Amino acid sequence: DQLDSIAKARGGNIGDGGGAADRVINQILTEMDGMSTKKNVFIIGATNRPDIIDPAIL
Amino acid sequence: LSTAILKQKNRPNRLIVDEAINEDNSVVSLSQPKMDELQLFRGDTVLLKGKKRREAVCIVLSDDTCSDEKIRMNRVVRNNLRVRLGDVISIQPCPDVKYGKRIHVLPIDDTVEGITGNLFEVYLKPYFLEAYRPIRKGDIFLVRGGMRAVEFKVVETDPSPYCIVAPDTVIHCEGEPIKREDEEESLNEVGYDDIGGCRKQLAQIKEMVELPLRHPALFKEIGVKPPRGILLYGPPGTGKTLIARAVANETGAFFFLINGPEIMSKLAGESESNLRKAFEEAEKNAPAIIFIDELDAIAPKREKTHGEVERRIVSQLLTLMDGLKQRAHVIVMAATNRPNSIDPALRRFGRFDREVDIGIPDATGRLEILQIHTKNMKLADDVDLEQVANETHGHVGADLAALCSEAALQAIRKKMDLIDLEDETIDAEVMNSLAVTMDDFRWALSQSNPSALRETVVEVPQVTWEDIGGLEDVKRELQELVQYPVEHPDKFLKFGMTPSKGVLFYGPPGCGKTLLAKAIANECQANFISIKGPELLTMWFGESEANVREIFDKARQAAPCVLFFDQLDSIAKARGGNIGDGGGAADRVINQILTEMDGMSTKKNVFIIGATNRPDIIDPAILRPGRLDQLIYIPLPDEKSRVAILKANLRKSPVAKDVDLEFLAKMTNGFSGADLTEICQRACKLAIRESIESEIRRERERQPVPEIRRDHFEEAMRFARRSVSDNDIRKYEMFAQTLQQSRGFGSFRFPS
Amino acid sequence: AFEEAEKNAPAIIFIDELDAIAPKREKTHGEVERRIVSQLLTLMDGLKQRAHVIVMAA
Ligand SMILES: Nc1ncnc2c1ncn2[C@@H]1O[C@H](COP(=O)(O)OP(=O)(O)OP(=O)(O)O)[C@@H](O)[C@H]1O
Ligand SMILES: Nc1ncnc2c1ncn2[C@@H]1O[C@H](COP(=O)(O)OP(=O)(O)O)[C@@H](O)[C@H]1O
Ligand SMILES: [Mg+2]
Repeated sequence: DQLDSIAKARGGNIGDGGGAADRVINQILTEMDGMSTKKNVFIIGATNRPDIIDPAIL
Repeated sequence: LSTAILKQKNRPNRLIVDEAINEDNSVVSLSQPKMDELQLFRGDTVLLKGKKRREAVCIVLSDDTCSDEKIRMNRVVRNNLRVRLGDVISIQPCPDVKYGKRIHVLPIDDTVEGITGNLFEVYLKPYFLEAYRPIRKGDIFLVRGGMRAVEFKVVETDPSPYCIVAPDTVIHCEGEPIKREDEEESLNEVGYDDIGGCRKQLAQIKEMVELPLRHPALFKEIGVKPPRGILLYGPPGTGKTLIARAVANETGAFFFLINGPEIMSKLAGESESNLRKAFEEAEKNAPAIIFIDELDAIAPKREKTHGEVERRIVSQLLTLMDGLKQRAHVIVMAATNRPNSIDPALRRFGRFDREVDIGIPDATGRLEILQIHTKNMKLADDVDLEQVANETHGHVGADLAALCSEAALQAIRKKMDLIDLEDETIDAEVMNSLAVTMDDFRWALSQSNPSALRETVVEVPQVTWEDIGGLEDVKRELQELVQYPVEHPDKFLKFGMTPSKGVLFYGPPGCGKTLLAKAIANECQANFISIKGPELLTMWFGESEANVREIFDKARQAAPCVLFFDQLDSIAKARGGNIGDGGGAADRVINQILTEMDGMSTKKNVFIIGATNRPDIIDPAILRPGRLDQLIYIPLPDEKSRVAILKANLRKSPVAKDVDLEFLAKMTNGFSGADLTEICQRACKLAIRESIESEIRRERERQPVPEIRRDHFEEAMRFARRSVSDNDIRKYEMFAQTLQQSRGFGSFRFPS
Repeated sequence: AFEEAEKNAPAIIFIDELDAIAPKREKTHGEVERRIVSQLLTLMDGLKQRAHVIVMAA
């Protein structure tokens, strides 16, 4: 719920919590599609403003 | 079917305790029809069972005035069975009771203080002479005689535990005198009745712990094993330890208590050694209940715990609960404030497999707690416990007990000044004069501090609806929105739709937006939490949003609670304002607020009120119905409202009849509530120098007037100015106009 | 001491330097002071309160 909070285009600000916000997105990217076998896990995201979401996630 | 254990049904043996007429300590009276139903004969001996596993033996007789559902017995048997008038007991025949060979009885110290005569001849011989009184080990009976009645405790019988005191039975009273405090502890033993407000939780715990022991053959036939783990979680002071003690006392099990911090040991291997010793002692004392206080401290998550000792403690606990060797007939209970801090392995089946939530007491629950705590105390006719329960919005059972104790102390303070204290003993008249009244309880309420929400403590401005002038429509809607869901839950259930819980106040400064909120805190019987706008924000990365979750979690726990946001524009914004707002932290706080107000969680009775000054910058998602659905515009007071504002401020201060409040309102076209109040302050402040001159004139003649005149008002109006400029006014007027234009369909009517 | 105080009712028990005999239980390197604190708790729960004796400490 409210996916736009953790999903961001990255590089939005020079300092955003020391880069932890951009680093969380990278961790999310590998979990959805990385070098591991896919399971029956369905990811549903409800966003209110989808224009700020990272293009890699979509 | 969840409350199947709480229910009871009529049975022939069940009999209501009734007052005695002529019954002594050894006989009971039963009506003839039920004696025929129970096939009991007059003069037969029967066994009576009471609460907390107390047994008594008495002779059954016939009484034509006794009800078919009632049994007559004196106060001695009632104390023996630990029951009061109206309680339920079971009666069964007690055959094969033989004549006693030797019985040992010991008197109570407080009944023999100053008694030096031979106890046997004075008390025991006349009491047992040719009476054939049936007695049981542990029985307490009172015998009249001598200068003072003396109570006795049956400590030994032959045969045991049932015997008849025959003429040839040897009766001796030598031995150590019994101590009053020890008997008082057993009398005041915590039972299921002492627990109040946890009917469903008590039901679940009963079915899990006590039901398996009572009917084990049922579990053997159904071919399953009862759960052996209990996890009680709730706010501190809620009564989890008291529930555990009551369970262990009423059920024939030994209560063993373990504290988390004291288990901790710096030495390697000592802590799990202590755990093993505790479990072995509990196994020795079976049936037993193991209770662990603060399981979260002793057993955190192993992956997140850097300390080796705590991890080894968790592993030892896991092995103790489950392993190759299965523990039998042992129940482990734990109490923790935060259940999620416990290791996930400890939440598995077979080890704390069931978790029971002990929530903050309800209004009726806290009323029941007050009734339980005040049963021993003396209560006047003036006092109403329901009023005390209503005024205790967020108090917990421990807080209620402290409140009662402090109020009794306040009664002592009331009576201390009467005594001159020079005497070693107080005169009996002052002793009888002392009593507890409602005023003591009110003083305790003023002094006491709730523990559910000691963190969110703030002074109460103490504003009343009479203080606020005008806004009659707004006053009614605010009162209805809080009172209807709580006072009439069934009305919404009948219509089948949930109530609205969102209000936003927007208007020019000084028009009473936060004044209305302060009046809500007093009149409503709901908790009130006030949040200053930027109070929740934090420098750290994820702690700004963690504060938002904590606020909404506390409000959910203390439901019904009113969550008031002052200057809501500070934390709520249109999102995407700038990239320098803490690296998107301001945007991220809004998203956390959105989920808390309306997400995938059950909606509790939490009402959110926001007082914003500039509403156009607020996020449109916040103003969506379901989060803040009612938008109320608080404008500059009109001529009718200004008269009410002037009258409201002036009711307390005496005024001259010559003053025309209506004329002031007409000239004061654009003044707000604060601007008028400034005129209120200046008028009283003016001529205060003349007030000293008046009293100085009194001193001068030895060696200005309660009502404020028309003249005082005229001077004050000279300094009066309008704080809210016309340019500011237009901004609020435009926003309210958009709402009317957005809806369309002016004067909507269904077609005929 | 407690028994003698109970005998000489009314009595006042004053324990000078209570923190000395019973420091913080967690901040201890020995079981001796821990058992001191535990026994003190047992006796404090053991007060009669019908013998009208109370304890104070500084
Ligand atoms: N309708 C009113 N009746 C009585 N007093 C009022 C009224 N409106 C305002 N006041 C007075 O205004 C003062 C403070 O007003 P208040 O703080 O409630 O204003 P507000 O509209 O919430 O403004 P802001 O958002 O700038 O804080 C108090 O002295 C209060 O008595
Ligand atoms: N449901 C309740 N009914 C009656 N008394 C209660 C209840 N809950 C708490 N109390 C009071 O709280 C006091 C002890 O609180 P305790 O149970 O030790 O808190 P915790 O649950 O945090 O251990 C007791 O004196 C008891 O009277
Ligand atoms: Mg305000």
